[PDB]
Amino acid sequence: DIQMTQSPSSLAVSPGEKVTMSCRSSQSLFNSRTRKNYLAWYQQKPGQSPTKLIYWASTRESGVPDRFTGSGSGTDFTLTISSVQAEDLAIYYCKQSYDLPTFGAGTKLELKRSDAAPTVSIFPPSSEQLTSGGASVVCFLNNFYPKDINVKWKIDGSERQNGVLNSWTDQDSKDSTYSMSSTLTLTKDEYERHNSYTCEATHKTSTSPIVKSFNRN
Amino acid sequence: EVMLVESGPGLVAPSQSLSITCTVSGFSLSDYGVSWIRQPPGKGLEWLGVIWGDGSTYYASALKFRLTISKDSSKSQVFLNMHSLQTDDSAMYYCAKHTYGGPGDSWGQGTSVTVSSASTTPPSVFPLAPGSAAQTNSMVTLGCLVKGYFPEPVTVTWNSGSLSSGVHTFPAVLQSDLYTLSSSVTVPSSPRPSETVTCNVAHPASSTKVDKKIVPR
Ligand SMILES: [Zn+2]
Ligand SMILES: [Zn+2]
Ligand SMILES: [Zn+2]
Ligand SMILES: [Zn+2]
Ligand SMILES: [Zn+2]
Repeated sequence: DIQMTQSPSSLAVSPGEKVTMSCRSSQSLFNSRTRKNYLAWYQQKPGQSPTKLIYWASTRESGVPDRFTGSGSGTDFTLTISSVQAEDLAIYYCKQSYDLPTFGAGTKLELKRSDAAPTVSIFPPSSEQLTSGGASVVCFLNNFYPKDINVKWKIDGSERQNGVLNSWTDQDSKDSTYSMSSTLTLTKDEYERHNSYTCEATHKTSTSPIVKSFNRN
Repeated sequence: EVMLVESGPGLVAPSQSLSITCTVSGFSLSDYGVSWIRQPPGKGLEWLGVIWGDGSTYYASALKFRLTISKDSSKSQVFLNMHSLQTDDSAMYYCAKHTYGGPGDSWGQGTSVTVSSASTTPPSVFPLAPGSAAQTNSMVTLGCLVKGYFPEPVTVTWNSGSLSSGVHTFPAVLQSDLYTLSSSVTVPSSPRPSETVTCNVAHPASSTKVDKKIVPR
């Protein structure tokens, strides 16, 4: 069996720059008969299905821009993007076709931009969710950067740790930012015993964390 | 033109059979080969097998006698069949039009398949409307909380799609056998409440759909 080791795992770059990723096959993928190397590179943008960029180690597919360039022979190959643009945000995979197709672990290309503070919104549980015994308080942190941001929930001034679920959207390939959802799940019972509900978004972008909150009454 | 659409169950119990149909358009299955690739939740691509033009089939050694590929030229469909299912088989399944070596390689949108004992359950849709009188501004973010469903995925759009700018739909987080997701939309204060804002939730595994108009607190 052929094993494809890819690298780097993840790459961060600024629009206009150039990067390269390598794919090393456990054995030669060079076919003496057709004088070809059976290796292709695939691009998978957030939420879409993979698209082959290059076949036979260095042949751009129909419609792929010139900035994408693959090379190598035998066991070592690499992919290069001249000037990484925004729409290039995706995960790149290499596929060998010398024997029973095998895929690389993939290369995650991310974009780098300037710090951006999140736009925070807090939402108390809805009337209709209450009627079912549940009580979710939702907090949205939109369009921020960098990714690593923390969210602390405070019930009546006390930091609650239980019942919080967090979600990060893939990187937006338009403004290069992220967004995340924070949900504090409680029972209607405990929700109606307390009054002050707050969401704190401490991030690099600011020494004082962005705060938003409300009170049931 | 080429078109590949896969149709599958969505939820299948362990130790049960799995059948996925790939309907093709714009080409003959006798001239091109059709392979199956899978991708576990947040992981790399795994080539499963291929059905060639002359009819020959090849499979990945991993799932040796568990997977089978066949096709009906009359029906213009290819089928992936798997038995002795494992929860690891839970993944997004794709069929792709391929050739020996060269241009053409075009994938389908793929279908999500989860192997589990959990019983499929529809989502509850709660509206996330602003504090009422806590913060007026030019921008206003509304939300839609989708909780308690199984399996993935769920679909959310705002105003049947007419509103796709400034939308953030977060990935689902498994919350004890059930899934929870939320979507936010930011719009100008001129539109809401003036013009209407509704989120539309679709859960195909449960053949359900919910429209929830966001009304002022
Ligand atoms: Zn955004
Ligand atoms: Zn308490
Ligand atoms: Zn043959
Ligand atoms: Zn068997
Ligand atoms: Zn037939």
